[PDB]
Amino acid sequence: RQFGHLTRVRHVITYSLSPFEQRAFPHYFSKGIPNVLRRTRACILRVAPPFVVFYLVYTWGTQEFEKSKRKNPAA
Amino acid sequence: ADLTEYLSRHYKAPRMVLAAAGGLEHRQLLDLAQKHFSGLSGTYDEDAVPTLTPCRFTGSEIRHREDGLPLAHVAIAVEGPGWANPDNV
Repeated sequence: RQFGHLTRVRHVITYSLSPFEQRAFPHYFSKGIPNVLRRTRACILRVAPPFVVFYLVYTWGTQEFEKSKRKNPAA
Repeated sequence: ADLTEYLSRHYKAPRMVLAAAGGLEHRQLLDLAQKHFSGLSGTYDEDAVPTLTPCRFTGSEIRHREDGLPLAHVAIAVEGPGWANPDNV
């Protein structure tokens, strides 16, 4: 698969500008931070709820380990 | 209306040039130009003079993909030299 026998495409026009004339960082503090906020809100409902389950498991494991370590009779 | 305004705004006497070449005399063409083209125009309407502002060679690309064609056409172009400089030569 080299470059030129891929597909058959009509009806398409691509416009693009030189890399020199458009600037390096177009509004990198006025678009990118609301953009990554939208990215974060679109993912943490499907990523975050397992890891808090793991954090609870970690706390429970260390806590029950020390409680099975400690004994307390009375005589 | 718009054709009227275009005709009145551009087809004006100081920017038109009567050129002839061949078996004729510059006497005779000056005579016939004085007989016909005199009283043509020369005054703009509401002082609305068009003027060439300089333009910007941006530098970019457009590709129009249409695979239902037998051959492919490519053009690539760079900056303008203008007219006056010997860089044209």
